[PDB]
Parts: sequence; C-alpha cells; structure tokens
Amino acid sequence: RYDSRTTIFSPEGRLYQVEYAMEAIGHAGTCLGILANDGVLLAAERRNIHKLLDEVFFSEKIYKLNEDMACSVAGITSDANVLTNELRLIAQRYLLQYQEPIPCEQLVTALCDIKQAYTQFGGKRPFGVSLLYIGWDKHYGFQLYQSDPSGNYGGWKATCIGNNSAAAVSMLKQDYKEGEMTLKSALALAIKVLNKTMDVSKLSAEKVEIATLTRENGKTVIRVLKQKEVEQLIKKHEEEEAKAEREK
Amino acid sequence: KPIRALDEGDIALLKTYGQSTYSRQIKQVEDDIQQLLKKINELTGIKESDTGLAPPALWDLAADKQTLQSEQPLQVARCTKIINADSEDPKYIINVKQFAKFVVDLSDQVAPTDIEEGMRVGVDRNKYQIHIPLPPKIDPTVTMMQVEEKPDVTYSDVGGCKEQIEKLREVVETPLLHPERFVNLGIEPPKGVLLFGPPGTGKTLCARAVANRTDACFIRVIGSELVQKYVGEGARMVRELFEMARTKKACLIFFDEIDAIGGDNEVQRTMLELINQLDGFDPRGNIKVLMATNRPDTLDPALMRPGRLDRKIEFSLPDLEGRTHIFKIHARSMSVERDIRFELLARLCPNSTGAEIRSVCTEAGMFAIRARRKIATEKDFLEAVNKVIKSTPRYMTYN
Amino acid sequence: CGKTMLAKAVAHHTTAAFIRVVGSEFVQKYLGEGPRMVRDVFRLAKENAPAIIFIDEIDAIATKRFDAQTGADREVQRILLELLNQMDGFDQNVNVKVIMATNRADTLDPALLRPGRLDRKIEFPLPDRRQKRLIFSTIT
Amino acid sequence: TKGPDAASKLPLVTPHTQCRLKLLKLERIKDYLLMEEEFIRNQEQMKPEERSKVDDLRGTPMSVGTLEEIIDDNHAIVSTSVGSEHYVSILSFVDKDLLEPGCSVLLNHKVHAVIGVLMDDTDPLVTVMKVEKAPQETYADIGGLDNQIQEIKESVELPLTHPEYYEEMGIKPPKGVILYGPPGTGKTLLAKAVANQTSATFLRVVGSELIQKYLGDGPKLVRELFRVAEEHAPSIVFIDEIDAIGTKRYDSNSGGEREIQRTMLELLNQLDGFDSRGDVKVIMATNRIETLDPALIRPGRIDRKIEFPLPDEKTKKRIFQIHTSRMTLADDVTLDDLIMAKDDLSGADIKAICTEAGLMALRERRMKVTNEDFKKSKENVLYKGTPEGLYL
Amino acid sequence: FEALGIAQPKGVLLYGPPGTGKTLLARAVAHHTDCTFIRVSGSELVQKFIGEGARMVRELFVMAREHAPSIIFMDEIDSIGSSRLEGGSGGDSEVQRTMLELLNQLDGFEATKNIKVIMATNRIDILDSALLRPGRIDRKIEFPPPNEEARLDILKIHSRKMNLTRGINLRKIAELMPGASGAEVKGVCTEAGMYALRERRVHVTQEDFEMAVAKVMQKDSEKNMSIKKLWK
Amino acid sequence: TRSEYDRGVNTFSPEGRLFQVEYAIEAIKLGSTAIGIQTSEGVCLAVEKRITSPLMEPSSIEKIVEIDAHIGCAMSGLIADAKTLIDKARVETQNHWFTYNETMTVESVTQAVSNLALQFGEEDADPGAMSRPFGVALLFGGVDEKGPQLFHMDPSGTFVQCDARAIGSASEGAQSSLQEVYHKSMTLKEAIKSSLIILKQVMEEKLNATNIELATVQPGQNFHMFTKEELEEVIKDI
Amino acid sequence: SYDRAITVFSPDGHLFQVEYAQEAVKKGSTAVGVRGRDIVVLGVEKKSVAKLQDERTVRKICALDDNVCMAFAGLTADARIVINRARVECQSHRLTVEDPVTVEYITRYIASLKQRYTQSNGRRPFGISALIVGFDFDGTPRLYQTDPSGTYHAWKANAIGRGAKSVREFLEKNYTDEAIETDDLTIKLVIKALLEVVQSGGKNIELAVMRRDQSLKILNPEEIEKYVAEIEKEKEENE
Ligand SMILES: Nc1ncnc2c1ncn2[C@@H]1O[C@H](COP(=O)(O)OP(=O)(O)OP(=O)(O)O)[C@@H](O)[C@H]1O
Ligand SMILES: Nc1ncnc2c1ncn2[C@@H]1O[C@H](COP(=O)(O)OP(=O)(O)OP(=O)(O)O)[C@@H](O)[C@H]1O
Ligand SMILES: Nc1ncnc2c1ncn2[C@@H]1O[C@H](COP(=O)(O)OP(=O)(O)O)[C@@H](O)[C@H]1O
Ligand SMILES: Nc1ncnc2c1ncn2[C@@H]1O[C@H](COP(=O)(O)OP(=O)(O)O)[C@@H](O)[C@H]1O
Ligand SMILES: [Mg+2]
Ligand SMILES: [Mg+2]
Ligand SMILES: [Mg+2]
Repeated sequence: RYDSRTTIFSPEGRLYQVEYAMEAIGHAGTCLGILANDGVLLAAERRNIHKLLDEVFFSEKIYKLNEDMACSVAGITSDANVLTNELRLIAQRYLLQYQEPIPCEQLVTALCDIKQAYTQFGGKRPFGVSLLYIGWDKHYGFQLYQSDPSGNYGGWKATCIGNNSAAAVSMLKQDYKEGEMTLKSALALAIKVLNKTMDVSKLSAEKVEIATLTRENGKTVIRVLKQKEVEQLIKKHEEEEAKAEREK
Repeated sequence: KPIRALDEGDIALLKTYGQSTYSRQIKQVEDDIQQLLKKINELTGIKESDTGLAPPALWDLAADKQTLQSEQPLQVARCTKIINADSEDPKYIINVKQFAKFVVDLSDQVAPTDIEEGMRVGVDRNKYQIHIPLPPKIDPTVTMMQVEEKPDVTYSDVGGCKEQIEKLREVVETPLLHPERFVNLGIEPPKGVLLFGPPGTGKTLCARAVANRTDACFIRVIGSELVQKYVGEGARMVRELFEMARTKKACLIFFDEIDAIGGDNEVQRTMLELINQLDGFDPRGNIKVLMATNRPDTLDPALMRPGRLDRKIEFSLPDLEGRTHIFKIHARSMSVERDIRFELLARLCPNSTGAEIRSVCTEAGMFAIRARRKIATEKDFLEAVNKVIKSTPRYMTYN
Repeated sequence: CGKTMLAKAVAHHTTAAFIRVVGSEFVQKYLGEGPRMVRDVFRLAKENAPAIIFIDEIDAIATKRFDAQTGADREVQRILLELLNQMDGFDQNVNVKVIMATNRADTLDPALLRPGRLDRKIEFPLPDRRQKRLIFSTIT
Repeated sequence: TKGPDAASKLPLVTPHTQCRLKLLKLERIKDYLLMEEEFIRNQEQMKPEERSKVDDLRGTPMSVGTLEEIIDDNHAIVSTSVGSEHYVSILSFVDKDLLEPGCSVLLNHKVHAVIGVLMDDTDPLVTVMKVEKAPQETYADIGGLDNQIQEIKESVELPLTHPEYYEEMGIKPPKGVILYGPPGTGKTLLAKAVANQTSATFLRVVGSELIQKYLGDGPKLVRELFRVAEEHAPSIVFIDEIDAIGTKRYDSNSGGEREIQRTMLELLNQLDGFDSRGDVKVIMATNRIETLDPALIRPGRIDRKIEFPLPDEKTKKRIFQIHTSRMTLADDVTLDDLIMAKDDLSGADIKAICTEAGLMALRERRMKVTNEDFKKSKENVLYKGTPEGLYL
Repeated sequence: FEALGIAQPKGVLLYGPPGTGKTLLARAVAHHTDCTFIRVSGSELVQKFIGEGARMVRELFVMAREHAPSIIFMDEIDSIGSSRLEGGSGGDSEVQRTMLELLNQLDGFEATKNIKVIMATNRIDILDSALLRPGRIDRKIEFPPPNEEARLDILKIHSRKMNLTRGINLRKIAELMPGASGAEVKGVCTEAGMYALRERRVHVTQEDFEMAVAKVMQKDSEKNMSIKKLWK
Repeated sequence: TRSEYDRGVNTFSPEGRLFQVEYAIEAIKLGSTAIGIQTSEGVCLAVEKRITSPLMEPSSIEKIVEIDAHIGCAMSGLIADAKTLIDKARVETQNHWFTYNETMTVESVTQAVSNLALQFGEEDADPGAMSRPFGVALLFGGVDEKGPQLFHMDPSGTFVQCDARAIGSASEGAQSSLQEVYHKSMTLKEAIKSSLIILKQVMEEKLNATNIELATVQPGQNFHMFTKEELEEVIKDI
Repeated sequence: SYDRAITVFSPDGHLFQVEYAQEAVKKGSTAVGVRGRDIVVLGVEKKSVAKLQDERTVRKICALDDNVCMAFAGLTADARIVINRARVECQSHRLTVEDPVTVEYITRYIASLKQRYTQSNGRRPFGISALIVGFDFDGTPRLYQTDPSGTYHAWKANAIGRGAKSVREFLEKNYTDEAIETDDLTIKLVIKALLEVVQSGGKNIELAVMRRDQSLKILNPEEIEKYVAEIEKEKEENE
C-alpha cells in the first residue's frame, strides 16, 4: 500500500504518514487556550503524575519561548523538546537580526515551515507534535495560534488539542462569547472545559497546568498559576457548580 | 429539547386536519381497486394445461396397454471395468446414476462384443443385468461440435495475424496440400499445434480461415459442455466424432476452450481416449488437430510430448496495421462513410484485442443509432473508442 | 496455576449438569458448524437442569475481533459472535453458568469481558509465599 | 411459442394531487373492474370416451420427468426429479412433435413410460421469479440518469420496439447489459422502471436465489429460468446482485464450491446459448463490479456496462424535486444548501433525507416541512476522510 | 407517513460499545409491541449446506410478510453481513450470498411492506456499505456510554430490588464510574450485593458500592511509566 | 517475471534490455505527433497542438521552440523534461558561440543535448540531476555548414540523421506514410504540403489554424515559425 | 508496483506519483482567475470558519510582488513554502536585473521549482496548483497556471481545485470579448463562475482585483455584498 515513507502520495492524493501524525495527537495530553479581551491563557492537563514525580519544573506542557511568547505542547516528548528548542532559536535569531520581539505569525510560520520541510522531503518522519502558541504584539495585540504536525497553523480565539479535543472544542464553541470575556471568565471557562473533557469527577489542581499571558504597563508578563492560585480557582468553580446544581 | 411522543389527540388531529375532501373517497376507491383486482385474479384461475394428447387418429390404445404390460422399463447406467469377462467372468461394474453401483451379468439379447467400458448400459430393475447398450447417439446439432463444413470466414477476413497465419499455413497446409514434400524430406507430417494466445486474439477465426482455404471441414469442440451435464460418455463423444471424421474426407479438428477439459476421472477418460485416437490412430491421417487455449501450461504434460502435439503458435495482441485491418474488416458489414480514418481508430486503441475492436464497431453503430442517423460518422467511432477503450492527466503534463 | 484443576473440582462438587468443551473443539471444518455447535451446547445447557458450561482455552476462539479478510477468520469471529449472542443475547438464559479459562485475558474481545457475559474475571497468579507452602503441603 | 405474458400494469393515474380528476380516473378504473368481474362471474354461470380411457391408461398418479434423449419414436431417456434416469417407452397418444430434449414429459408411476408432455412445468421458484404485478416506479420517478436510461432503452427496449435500425446498420443488438456503481445509485430502481414500461416478460432474480442445496439443482434452476425466458419470448431477465455468484473463478476443492462453479458455468453457457438476435435480454446489477469474473463481462457475452456515478448537483436537485414532489413544503425551504454540501449523497441518501425531514416535521406537530427540518435531517441520516486543514 | 408524502422508514441499526443497551432495547421493543417480533440473531443464517442461508433468509422474510406488520431483530449483524470480500479462494462467499439475499429482501425489486427490522453491532465501521445504505438501514442509532445522570438512572433501576441502607448516595457511586457502560453499572450493583452476601447480611452500604465499583472497573493500565511518558 | 527488472534504471534484464529506458521510449507515444522533413532547400517542422480548451492561450503550448536563429526544435513527451532539454540546448549553443564565436552545427547541438541525456545512470548526479531517463523525444532541424540538417533525438540519448522523421502518439503511421511520400529532391513548398497532408491524414481532429504549429528553416532566412496568415495560406492549398 | 516511486516510469510511460500529486489539487478548494482588458481577478471559494478561526491568517490569495499575485489550491503548507520561495525569487530577480519581475518569469521559476521537487526520490512533489496573475511593466494582462508536475500554461480565465471542471465549462460557455470590456463585466463573470460551484453567495467568496499597477487591494467585505447584490439585480433583470 501507500503507507511507506512520508514522501509518497496515495492515488486519491492523501499523505497517509501525515494523516497518522495528525491522528497521533489524540493520544497526547489535553491542552487548550482561550483568547480574552485583556489577556490570554493556556490550560493543559498533566496526564502522567503517578506518585513519585519530583515536579522539579516550571511547566511541562507549557513552554516559554520569548519574553512575549509562550506555547503548549502535545505530542512525542523528543519532538516536543526539539521543536521548543528550535522555537527559542528562531525567536532569538529574529531578535538579534531585527532588535525587536518576533511577531506571533512570523514565528509560527517559521516553525510550520520547518515542520513542512520535515514532511516535504528527506525520508524523515514528520514531527508528531501540535502546538498552541500564546503571545502579544503591537501588530495584533493578543493572538492565539494552533499549530499542526502537517505544518499548517491557524489563528484561533479558543482551541483544544489532545485527547477528547473534539468534544472539548465543540462545547467550547457552544459556550464562547467572543469579544466579551475577561481573564476571570476565560479561566472559569477553561476549568469547566477541563472538567467536562477529563476522566475525573473532581479534577485536582495537580492534573491541571495553566499559564496566563497579560500585557500591562509597557511589558508582557507570562506567569503560570501557582498551586494556591489554581486551587483557589478550581474551588471557586466547584462552588459555582454547586450553586448551579442546587439552583436547578 | 426532549422529543414528545405524539399523543392520541395529536394523532387524531394530524390525520384529519388539513386533508382533501376527496381523500377519503380516493383511499377507499384505491383499496377497492386492489380488492377487485385480487378478486379477478382469484376468479380466473384454473388455466387448463391440456397435456400433450395427440389427435385420436393416432391412439392404438390396446397396443399401449400391451406395451405397458409387456415392455419392461430399464434404468440407464454407466458401465465400468469389464472384470475380465472372457466368458468366464461375464460381470461388469455399472454405476446406476445417483442410485448406486452394481456388478451385473449380460442379457440373452446382448452380446459381449458390443458391451465394453464406458457406454450407456440399460440395466433392468430386478437383477440389474445389462439388457441393451444405448450409445449416446450424440451427433450433437443441439449443442457444440460446430461441424461446419466450409466456414464463411476466409483468408481475407483475418487481419493482423500474418506471422500467425503463416505458421498455421505451414503446419496445417504444407502436409495437407503437399504431403509428398514431407514424405521426401523424411519427416512425419506435423501431428498438431497448440494455438495459444490471449483470449479474443482471433485464433479460432484464423483456424476457420485456413479450414475454408483447405476445403476441409472445421470441427470446433468446447470444453464447458462436457464439464457440464453432458459428462461421462464424452469418451464416446470423441470416439464417434473421430470415427465420422475418418468416414469424412480431409478434416481439421479444432479444440477451443479446452482449458476447461485439461484443467478429472471422466475428464481423464476423455483425454486418454483422445490419446488412443491420436497416437493409436496413425499420425498420417487428414484429421489434423488444432489445439487452442490462452493457457500454455494448463494442458496435461503427457499431451504435448513428442509423437503428439509437436509445435505451438503464439498469438499476440494485434499491432497497428493489424488493428486497422480488423477495423476495416468489421466495418465492411456496417453502414458507414467511405472516409473513415481506420488508421486513426487503430492508433486510438493500443493493446486492444479483436473482440474489443468488434465491440468498438458495435458501439459506433449504437452511437449512430442514438442520433437516428442511418450512416455512422467518424465522430461516432471516436466516441465508441472513447467509451469501450479506457473502460487531463495525459493532456497537461504530456504534450 | 490451577485453573483447569479448579474447573475439575467444580465439576466434582456440583449438582449441576456439567458440559465440558475446549475452545478449539468449536472450530469446525464445515462452514457454519462452529456457531451451530455453540448454539447446541448452550441449548443443551438451557433445556437441562441448572447447568455449567466450561470452555477451556476460550481465547482459541474469543480473541479480540478484527477486520477479518478471509473466510476462516470470518468463521472464527462468527463462532465468537454466536458465543456472545448466546451468553447475553435476546433470549436470556436461566441457571446456566459458564466458566471459561484462558492464559491471555488481555487478548480477549472486550464484548466477552463485560459484566453480563463475564461478571467476574478471576486472576490466578503464581503462588506466593503462603500459597507455595499450602501447595507443597497438599501435594506432599 | 406463446408470446410475452407481461405484468398486469393497471393504468396510471396522472394527477396524484388528491383532486377531483384523480377521483374521476380511479372511479373509472373501478367501474371497468366491476364490469369485468360481472362478466367473468356471469359467463361462469351462463351456459354449461377416448379421453377418459387415455386417462385410465396414464394411471394415477403420474410422475413428472424431464426428457433428455429420444432413441426411437417409441423409446426415450427420461429423468425423474430425483436424478435417476431410465430407458422408457413412449405410448402412442403422446404427441411426438412436442418431444424435445429438455421438456417435461409426464411419466407413469409404474413402468415410467411417457404418457404425456407438460408445456408449463415451471417450478415454484422460477414461477415466483416471474414478475406478475409491475412495480409502481416509472422513468418519471427516476431523477437524472438520462444517459443511463437512454442506454438501457437502447439495449432492452429499442430491439423490442422497432428494431430496423439495428440490422440496417448491420450491428447486433446488445445481448445482455450490466449495471454497476456505488450502492443506492439507482441500479434496482432503473430495473423497476424497465419492468413498469416493458412489453415483454420480466424475470426478477436475486442471483443468490439460483444456488440450491441439492446437487444439480442450481444448474437445473438456471436452465429452467432461461428456458422459460426463451419460451416466454420476448423476455427480460434481471439477475440482481450478480456478484452473489459472479465472483472470480478459482480452483474448487469442496463440493459446494464445485456446485457453485457448476451453476455459474451453466449460467454462462446458457447466456452463450441464445443468439443476440433473440428477443431475450439479461440485465444484471452489482456494487462490486471489480470482483466479477472477467468472463461474464466479456464483450462477446455482456458488451454494455452502464456506470451509475454518485449523482451530481443537478441530478441531486432533480432527485430532491422528485422525492419532495409529494410533500407540503413551506416557502422558506431552499433545498440548495443541502445539494451544496460536498458529500456523497446518493438517491437513497436523498430519499432518506426527505423521510427524516418529514419525521422532524412530525416531531414539531407540523405537516409542512421547513428548511430547519431538512438541515437537522441531513446531519441525522448522514453517517461517517482528510484531516481539516491539510487540503485548503 | 402517507399524507406527509414520505416513504416509511424500514430498518434501524443499533451500534455502540458493548454493554450499552442495544439488545436490552431490542428486548424492550419486543415486550411492548403488538407486532410479531422475530429474533434472527446473527450466524443462525449460516448453514453448512450450499445456498441454504439465502433460502432461510427468503423463508424468514416471506413468513414475516405472511404475518402482521412484523419486526425482525438481527442481533450481531456483524457476523453474516460484514463486507463482501474480493474474489474467492480463501475468501468467504456463501455467507456473502446469504447477506446479498438479505440485502435484496430489505430493499430490492419487491419493496417489502411493514417488515421493520432492527440490527445491532459493536463494530459499525466494518459493516458493508451496501447494508449501511439508507433505505436499507435508516436512523443508525448510536448507544454511547451513559453519562453521570444516565449512570445514576441505571443504578437506581438495578438497585430497585436491593435492600439499600438509609444514607446511601447513589449519585456518588455514579460519579465514581467515569465512562462506564450500563452493563458495568449492573455488575457494580451485583458485586455490591455479593459483598453484602459474603458477610451474611441483606442490606448494602455505601462502602460496599465503593469496593464494587473498584472491583468491577478494575483494568490493567500501562505499567511501564517510560512507555506512558512517550507522549507529552 | 519482468517486474524485478522493471524497478530502477540500473537493472539489466535477462535479455539485456533496459526496461525503464524502454518505458521512457514508449512515453513518447503520449505526445502529440511531430513531423520533420529534410529537403535541399531547408527543413520544415509540423506538429499537432492538441488544444485541451478553446480558452487556452495557444502561444503557451510550445511544441516548436527556437534553440538558435539557425536551428529549430520539435518535441514530443513530457513538457517539463523537454523544457529542461531545450534550456540545456540553448545554453550549450550560446556556450559554443562564446568560446568559438561560431554557429555550432545541429549535429553538435544534438550531441550536447544527448550528453545531458543518457546521464540518468551516472554518479555525477550528486549535486542534483535526473535519476530517471528523460521522457521526451527531440526533433532538431536547421541549417549548418553541411547545408540543411535534421536530427531526431531518442530519450536514451541516441540521435540519427533522418530525411523525414515523425515522432509522437502517431510515429508509426506518419513514418509509414513518409516512407513512400518522401523524395530526395522534393522542394520545400511541396515538402510542407506533404507534411500537412500527413498531419491531416493522421490528426484526430480536423485541420485548422489552431491545430498545427509550423516551423521552417532555410539557408537564406533564419528560424521562422509560421504566423497565423502564413498558416492560412499554406492550409488553403491543402 | 509502479505507483509508489516518483522517478519510475510505468510500462505505459506514466510517472504515477506525479499524477497523484496533480490529483491531490482536486481535493483543494476552487479558485478561478480571469484576466481582462485592464483588470485581472482572482476568485476563490473561502471555507466558512466555524466559530473561532481567524480569517486573517487563512490567506488563500497571496501577492508575490507588487506586479504579480497568485491563488493556490491543494495543500496549505506546500503553498506557503512555494509562496515564500516565489517572493524570495522575485526580490532576488529585482536585485539582479533591477526591473520588476514579469509574470512569465516568476511562473517559470515556480514551475521549475516544483519540477526539481518532482525529479528525485526523497522529495515529495508540491501538491498544489497555482494561478499566477499580474501585469508586466509594459502593462499587459497575463494569467498563468502552474501544475504540480512542474509545467505552466497561459490561460485567459482558468479555474483550479475542486469543481474546476464545471467552472472551466462555465468560462468556455461565457468568456466573450465583450465580457471583459469593463472591469465590472469581468467581476460579474468571475462571480458568476464562482456561484456556479459556491451557490450560497455573499460569504465563501474572496476576490482580488488588479488594475494597471496600483498595488492591488483585495475586495474587502463591504462591496462583495454590494457586487453580489448587483449580480442578483442583473440576474433578475435578464430573467
Ligand atoms: N436517480 C434517482 N432518482 C430518484 N430516486 C433514486 C435515484 N437513485 C436512487 N433513488 C432512490 O434510491 C432507492 C434505492 O435505490 P436502488 O434500489 O435502485 O439502489 P441500487 O443502486 O440498486 O442499490 P444496491 O446495489 O445497493 O442494492 C430507490 O427506492 C429510489 O427511491
Ligand atoms: N441503559 C441501561 N439501563 C439499564 N440496564 C442496562 C442499560 N444498558 C445496559 N444495561 C444492562 O446491561 C446488560 C448488558 O446487556 P445489553 O443487552 O444491554 O447489552 P448490549 O448493549 O446489547 O451489548 P452486546 O453488544 O454485547 O450485545 C443487561 O443486563 C442490561 O440490562
Ligand atoms: N485478425 C483478425 N481479423 C479479423 N477479425 C478478428 C481477428 N482477430 C479477432 N477477430 C474478431 O474476434 C472475434 C472472435 O474472436 P475469437 O476468434 O473467438 O478469439 P480467440 O482468439 O479467443 O479464439 C470475431 O468476431 C473476429 O472478427
Ligand atoms: N493450588 C494447587 N494445589 C495443588 N496442585 C496444583 C495447584 N495448582 C496447580 N497444581 C498442579 O498443577 C496442575 C494444574 O494444571 P492446570 O490447572 O491444568 O494448568 P492451567 O492453569 O494451564 O489449566 C495440577 O495437575 C496440579 O498437580
Ligand atoms: Mg489448563
Ligand atoms: Mg439493488
Ligand atoms: Mg447484543
């Protein structure tokens, strides 16, 4: 059949290796990002915390790339690390060449060009990694982009990739009020999405990984939600859910 | 929004509400129509079969009563090994169709000489003794064994197989027409040839052409016939056809679709009988066998051994000149214009068998019929070859 | 580790009508004879008293269903499907307990490994410490 | 031979809009049916030696066998239905010229001498395989497939009607035609339409029906079917689902596979048996055309091959017009958004979409289907490609 | 249906994960119907004798037609009607003949009337396209694993005959079974009953249901953490 | 079993045949017919356009191209493969005009083009080159010191002097016709009439202005491609 | 067989990998370009964004230079790569010869790049088809279509992507000399060609127009509704 090296074309025109790289992301941890009026956030699931992981870390799924850049990863760990290192490399190369933080579109296109080159030629397996870039620029303010192992990308305001990503994005689009969400509403929506999309009746703060990017006073600050902060957020959501169910 | 089951009130309202005033009458009339049709079909019935009674001018009723009482019914059986009768063991194995096999004696009417292995023996119903041999009396005008004396197709009709037709000419004519040349060259005349090539190449037609030229009668035998119901006495079939060929003058035996026969108990009887009628029959006869099937290997290995079928003629898909000749041959029998570019059509159908060519001509005729024109045009042939052959890519990268 | 021995012991200490089959015995040469045998064995158990069906080496026929591409694989999956529909199909069985033993549970079809068909998947691990002592004492 | 015993074919009522004209036409048909039943019943009421002795000579009961050989004018080789065959006599009263290998001779129960011949023997299987009531579907009920309908009319209708063109051009009429395409395209509907408009005997066959358990019953059934078709000439044989027996020929090992191969070789032989000039045509339909034997579709056996592609946009809208021609649609239903959506909708899919839209309308306690009902129905009935984003 | 101008739907396919209610729904529709229900659960139409499956299909449909408007339940239709295999040799052909006879009976030349038919399977994707085709199978109903509310409803249905203790919260038990089929919920009820039985009691406590959920839903995970950490 | 020797160009058949090169040869039969005739007064090239759509711009379809003012080209095969071949031919002609400052003969032109061809099975392709045989047949015509000259180039890299050669989907029929209709002292005008006659006889569609591109090279004038009006004048006679 | 090898000729002389790459364009989205007396237009079928995708970065029509534009169909990533290479080559050609790149030159470069990507193993062919439009510096209307095979052709009004055959027949039946007399007539022609396949109108349609050297502005979503309203007005006018 036509399931050999990626540089092959099915008679119907499909790139089967690229398609398998697509469908492989469904095995990765669920991560989503939402665009709010005055902030952006990345919510990711810690699928593997058994009992004895040191948690010596800043974020596993979320990776900071530049003083204005942050992204979440979903795919094979090796390709994840390679893509993140290349992201840092290209961002700093743009900063050196132009003395300006790299735009989100430009960096995303650079990474996607690399990924396409990894499926265009050479007999090399495509990067089985899908990304969710978060950042700010003077060109378009706050932007969210969802990458793709095929080398495609798209500008989104709400997107979930990983396991159960289809249902998560479906309910998210069913429950997204564009242009009228602050950071708090976006955080609550992300918590509700993670509740509905993960296989736990009461998800813990350990399984949740949230990082928020916000531009304030001339500079953009990227911070991951501390343990106390994320615990307070999830408890606020569970009391909101309790209020909703008792009212019903 | 939960679906709500249609309540009885909703069912009642929805049924009547908006409806034709005539709708009730229409439905009743249609139902009555169906009931009336059923009633007619019930009251016609009982159509009389009227079995095959001849007019009373032919009924000798007393004689039929006497033949009913006297004439015994004999079951039909297939005989088998003679078990060395020689008047000391007058017994034979006979297989009474699906009933059973038995070992039976003769009858006073019959003699040992006309009973051997393999023919149809009429055994009785008590002792099962063979009471009359019933030769299949096949001589089959009701089925295959074409038995065509001088086929209408001639040397001009066959087109393209020039090398093939020349090899066939040699083998089945130079001994047949000039026996003295083979005699004075000290070589037995070619015992036969196996005409192998892809199906539809026309090997049958080329054989019939040489048959018409030799003025020797052409015998075509199918294999599926004696694979299907007429199995068993196929040995006697080929026995009697070879016999009548001996009675006949110079002949041309031709086995097509023989792959079915070659590819086996009664079948094995058929080819060992033809071994007896080819090796045992002197190879000097004028009953030359013309073997022909697509398969060059499925034939039993004991068949092409020397002293038997000696050469093989490899038919191949017609070339450009062959294809245009076939096109002209098939279009001669059609109402077309006189300026049809048959070379163009031959070019447009590469690697196309002769059957595909005749189908292309037929489709051109149908296309001409479609526009209700009595004469087929070149455009019709172009559309026909576009339809049959090929059952942007070749126009945008090649040029 | 004692599976077939426990089946033998159950057959010893039972007032039921015990039906012993091996999984491979179901697979027949003739087409449609395997599912027919499954139907007949379950019907025999049903029409009898409270009965027990023991199918040793169930994974011979109850391997996970896949896109069978040949007649033999289709027939084996047909045997498995007949087993499923006989165990928990349209017409339920009464007082018909079915025991099946296998070495590789993970290769069994998920439809076979669900409550209502296999309510209990009992693991028979290799003996540990105390179990080894008990086995040594009862054999010596 | 007796001519074509076509179907009943009650006259079609044209309005169909539940109006007075429909009532008039239906009442007229009912009136004619009543005067037919009156006549048949009253003529049943009004007005009331050698044959008995020949019946006595025949005896009781009389077995039915198939003639296979005739040695002399007073002896033949008949075969009972079981399979056994005997050398039997022919009594005088049996009309000889009717004796032809393959008939149905009437045999005495004891000493199975031929005492008569049965012109009509057709066994229950081949009898039900014959169409009696023409299907209500018609070419008007077929949307699109103009080329397909045109080809089928050229193949099984033009030789039946005025055929002078076929021999005027010198080409043979197309002996047999086969329809292929994805499931639900219209292969069986186009055969129903042919049966509705035919003037010849139509023989519907399931293909898998021809196969029979007992040895020799399959080829015998095929032979009887085509013998009826010829004897019922002109006739049309519709072997639907030919792939049930039309699969690739392979060497057989089991007895059942040998019998299947025997049945198909008999069918192929009898397809070769009749001349193309004969007024018996075969029509075969299948979804897996590629899995057929490349000898049943030989140009010398089945020249035509009518393709049934998934309907295009205009054919889709034609089918939608046909299946919504009996609905009480509103003025808002565009019906264009549905045929827009680049999907694999077929005629069956469009019909199911219409039915589901009607069911949505019923679900809203309304009998006027709207665009929203069609919208939900299309998603409801469509089951189950390229990842979104690769191909722009 | 007539006045609406639509054609009556004929067949429905009940597909979904095993143990969700497909055969249970067929049993219920058999219990609550005035039609002559027919159980022709799959692989019963597969006979050793040649061409007997197609004959059995024909007799089944002629009998269903002879009776009142009837319902035919083809349980585990995956068995006989799965997918026509190319060619023969090792490929299955007789079962394909039976399936094609069933297809023609369902929607062929004859257009059977009032012969509504129900089929069930766990693998709809492997079913043949000629069988899944609408007009032969409309309204392909999916049986997804129950959500929390449906799981609670199933628990309350299957705990109706038990002797529950005052203070039982079946809602918590339903929340403790993420993505659990209805069959597993019934198994949870049964195992809680058995935990009560082992201590020779008749009432069932919340702890019993908790251990029953733990036991029934116990499944083998990826023991090797290194394999599990391949993906981010 | 020819399949094992089918794959790859570096595999020898038991009969010693280069099957992939043979397939490249047969890939010419998918190109439109091109006819070139050699006469003492010059050489004429006639081709078949095979216009896919009346909307297409005819000038884009380049069956006949100019390698140099003194030489002409006709093509049949893959458009891409040809384009590379034509660019190499023009580059080599200009290289000769640079180094030797003379008009290089058409024989040397086809020699150089064949040198670019027949290089599929070579190790010099490391920087990047064709790993498969070129699938386009070349018809080279022009005038040189030996008078007018016509050369046909084989996808394998073989070239031969042909007095009248036809390549394309209809090489066999057009060549068979040219076999008996060609004559040595045939004039250029009657040669062009003969070429158009063969093209009309062999074309699938009727002969008009947009079905044929016509080129001619004579010792006096340079390479001339027949314009629309010249095509009408030469096609009204036929 | 002969299909899974880019540089292997089939027995009937076909490079089946190249044809498969060509066919992969048919799975894209329709894009029709028409050239007029003074205008060239690019009509494409825009995929309807569900609820969140930013249309600003789903660019289907892209400008290689100030004098050339192009619309692709068949693979977004390969399209992006060839777009970047095309603009890099346009800038490099303007560096080498200082005059703006003619449409023929950039089309030839794109075709040669795709060809060199379909002549060796380990290099998958660019599975897109491009419609190069623009004016040469002398002011002539030229439109070009590039095939994944690496070949290019001159078209007066061509369509690519899915349903390109139907739009092709529409243009064959409707491309007239007077139909391009004015810019509005060309716009009407291209809109009608698009609505032949994308029948909804309004949205799902993107147009870019090029008059004589003005740095084309893609028709923003304020007059596309106006232009389709004029189209409907004419449509009810003649019928
Ligand atoms: N062109 C059409 N116009 C109208 N209705 C159509 C058309 N094609 C199909 N249908 C509808 O589809 C239904 C089923 O089609 P049909 O029985 O002809 O399918 P088929 O192609 O023979 O399928 P299969 O080979 O899978 O049995 C018909 O009852 C009819 O209502
Ligand atoms: N929604 C439900 N409510 C109540 N009981 C249920 C439900 N779903 C399943 N069950 C129970 O689960 C058990 C499994 O049988 P069921 O008929 O439901 O299986 P199924 O879905 O048809 O599975 P299979 O595909 O294996 O046939 C039955 O005892 C049934 O009562
Ligand atoms: N060389 C040929 N010249 C003329 N007709 C031919 C030729 N070859 C095949 N045919 C046509 O093929 C048809 C029969 O082919 P046939 O001889 O049965 O094929 P096979 O080679 O399998 O015997 C005839 O109608 C005949 O006209
Ligand atoms: N718990 C046990 N106590 C005593 N003997 C045992 C025990 N388990 C296994 N054995 C020994 O091993 C054998 C059991 O084999 P068996 O149970 O058939 O293996 P399987 O698990 O493959 O069915 C018995 O013959 C017995 O002698
Ligand atoms: Mg054991
Ligand atoms: Mg059908
Ligand atoms: Mg079930």
